Amino acid sequence: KEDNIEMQGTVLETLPNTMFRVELENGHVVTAHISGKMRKNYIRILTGDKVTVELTPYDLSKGRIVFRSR
Amino acid sequence: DYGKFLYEKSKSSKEQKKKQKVIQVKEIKFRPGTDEGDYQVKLRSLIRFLEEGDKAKITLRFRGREMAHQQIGMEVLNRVKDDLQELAVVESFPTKIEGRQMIMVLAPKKKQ
RNA sequence: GCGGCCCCCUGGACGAAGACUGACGCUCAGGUGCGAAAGCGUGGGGAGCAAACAGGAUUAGAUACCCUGGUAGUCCACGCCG
RNA sequence: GGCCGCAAGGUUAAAACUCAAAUGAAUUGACGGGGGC
Ligand SMILES: NC(=O)OC[C@@H](O)C[C@H](NC(=O)[C@H]1NCCC[C@H]1O)C(=O)N[C@@H](Cc1c[nH]cn1)C(=O)N[C@H](C(=O)O)[C@H](O)c1c[nH]c(Cl)n1
Ligand SMILES: [K+]
Ligand SMILES: [Mg+2]
Ligand SMILES: [Mg+2]
Ligand SMILES: [Mg+2]
Ligand SMILES: [Mg+2]
Ligand SMILES: [Mg+2]
Ligand SMILES: [Mg+2]
Repeated sequence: KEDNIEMQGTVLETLPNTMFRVELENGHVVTAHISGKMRKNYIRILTGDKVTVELTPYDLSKGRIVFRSR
Repeated sequence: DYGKFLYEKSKSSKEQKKKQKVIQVKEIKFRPGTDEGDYQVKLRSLIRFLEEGDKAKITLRFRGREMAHQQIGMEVLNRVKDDLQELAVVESFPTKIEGRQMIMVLAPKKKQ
């Protein structure tokens, strides 16, 4: 959390367990899982959207989605 | 009248049937979600229909925000196009969506 | 597991009263037999059925339920399976 | 692995690993292309 990393990306394909494959503005692909409120707000994500992706410096291969472009 | 009279009509009917065996209606449906080769399993059934002679109508469904997927959905229809390029003649292509469905129709190539 | 009728060979069970042997009993690891239907081997038989399979339908699809057929099997003799 | 079988297979019979359960009877409601008045 300290010194967080903030990026956008595009979701490419659906995975089981509501996890997702997202290409990143820098060319990298990451594995993403949903946050609580867009889970609590019943907001479902489809293929192809632009999404805001939080990253952590410990590992950049997997991130978390926090905001989807409708 | 005599019973024999029944056959000549039957022979004509089967001439109509072999004219109609193609006109039997078989429907195939797909979704943008379909993936992992389940598409190939359904193609296996399309093949068995064309060799018989029927036309096949390929339907594909978008629900609401799945419109973003029409850009990929038309390709799924195209993936049929390439697979049947030597099996089925292109007949009708859906230029527009109606009521959330794209409808495509193909008929088997009449091998010479 | 056993169902038409008759004959032949044969096991078991139960009741009455009396006589006889004199505990000769109960259970049982290993062991040995019997054991529906389906199935296997060799040779017969084959009406009715009926997996597989052919054809007609149904459905979005229907390798099914439904309709017309139909092979193994079902039957017999001797082995096997357990 | 052993034994049996012409073959299908039968019989004897484990562990790694994984979860905080699985289960039986009965109770009050909802539901049935279940009944009755
Ligand atoms: N996609 C797809 O598989 O088909 C759609 C499916 O819903 C058809 C449906 N079929 C059935 O119930 C089966 N029940 C068992 C016997 C055969 C069949 O009947 C059905 O609706 N039947 C109707 C008649 C019908 C119209 N189109 C096709 N079949 C029907 O009469 N059903 C009877 C009932 O409601 O009890 C019953 O099934 C029946 C009696 N006799 C016959 Cl034939 N069927
Ligand atoms: K005595
Ligand atoms: Mg006797
Ligand atoms: Mg004594
Ligand atoms: Mg014993
Ligand atoms: Mg038998
Ligand atoms: Mg039949
Ligand atoms: Mg109960």
